[PDB]
Amino acid sequence: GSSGALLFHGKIPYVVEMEGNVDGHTFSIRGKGYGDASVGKVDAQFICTTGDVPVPWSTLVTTLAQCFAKYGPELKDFYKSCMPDGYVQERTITFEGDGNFKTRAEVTFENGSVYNRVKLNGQGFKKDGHVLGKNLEFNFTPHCLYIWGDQANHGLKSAFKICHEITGSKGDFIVADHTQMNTPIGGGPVHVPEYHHMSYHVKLSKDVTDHRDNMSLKETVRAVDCRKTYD
Amino acid sequence: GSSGALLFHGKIPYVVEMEGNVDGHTFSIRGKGYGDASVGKVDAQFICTTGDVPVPWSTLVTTLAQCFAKYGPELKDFYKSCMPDGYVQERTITFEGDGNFKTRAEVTFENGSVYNRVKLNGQGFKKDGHVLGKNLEFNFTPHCLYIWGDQANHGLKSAFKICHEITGSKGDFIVADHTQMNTPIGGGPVHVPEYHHMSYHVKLSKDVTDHRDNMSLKETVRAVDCRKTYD
Repeated sequence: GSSGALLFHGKIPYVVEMEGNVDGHTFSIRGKGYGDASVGKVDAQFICTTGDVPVPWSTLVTTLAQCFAKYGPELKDFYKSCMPDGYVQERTITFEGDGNFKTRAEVTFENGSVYNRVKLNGQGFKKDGHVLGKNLEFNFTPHCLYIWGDQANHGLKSAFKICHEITGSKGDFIVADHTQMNTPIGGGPVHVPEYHHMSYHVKLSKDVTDHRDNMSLKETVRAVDCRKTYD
Repeated sequence: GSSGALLFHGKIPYVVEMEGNVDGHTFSIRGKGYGDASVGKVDAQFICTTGDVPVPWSTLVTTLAQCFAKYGPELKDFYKSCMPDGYVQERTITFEGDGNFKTRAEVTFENGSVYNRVKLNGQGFKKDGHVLGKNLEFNFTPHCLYIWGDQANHGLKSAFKICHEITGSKGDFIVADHTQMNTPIGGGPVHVPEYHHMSYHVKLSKDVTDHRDNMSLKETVRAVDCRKTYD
């Protein structure tokens, strides 16, 4: 496919810088791992350098690199066609019965590696709700995303749902509703996608020997040509 | 396995009884076809008896039988487990920047035929919007549903998105946000579900010899064990 896709052969380091503010509580996070797009794998470790995180780690997972997705020859790959100059990624995330997050990322290739530099602002949460009351499990369900093209901006649009399990229930979930849009940083030719889906499977872990608040993960991510494979 | 499921071998006939009211306009639709649950397929033809539908046909498809889905041995099949007595299925459907549908349906097994009898009420639409203005294509995309358990009430919960393409844009979509709850009608024992997904692929047609406002469809539907398949 694209000449940007040349940069993703083999395993490549991944570096994350996040700044956050949820109803007055501020915090910074740093992450380090790798991605291998030939199989759609991402493996990474995260630490909060400022103190404790003010919300459950699972609500931050979607904001903490769709360029590592396994894309076959039959679909256009927007994310890698933008590389190395990169893309801006923006979301609004709205919690069932509670507040919302707004996010803005720059995702680029620099110095042999992928950088995700992202800012998060949270507003309108209940002080006794599941979020600010830290009442959600340290785990994660499999998801399916919807993706299509915006020919007017030579970009990408996406809409999906994410489920979070309630601490002290078993099989009761709230929903975080996701809307998203992506725009190129450079002015050069890119690949604008057509309608398709993307599967995610995430597993979370921790390390008790590190005294800082922490989280690790492993994920598998594939593009799905659903106009053909759901027949 | 469950006693309901044996009612489903081979082609089983399907009847639909639907009434609507969207801001001033009452209307009725009657449908007939069959479903074959061993391959997950459904065929059916629809007529509007009162005149022309006052919203585009695409917006009505999800309201117009999840008992015809292909379930393999590895997952609990709630819909089939309820039969022959049936279940109640209620939804709220909220359209991006416009109004909403509330629907209440009863789904039963009677004389070797499945019956879907359903009521729909619509409120808060704009006269110049894509819905009341009728400005959406006569076509459909593949979708993916999330399904889980509500043990407390021996019931089922579901949440998901549906895309509708805007006429005269090309490639741009509006989203219809769906929430759903199902409750057994009878008293027998049933299979409460666990977290899984369900795939859909739908194709619309017309019978152009016929003078009444009309629509046909064919569909493939299957349950998905995502905790293993997404790995």
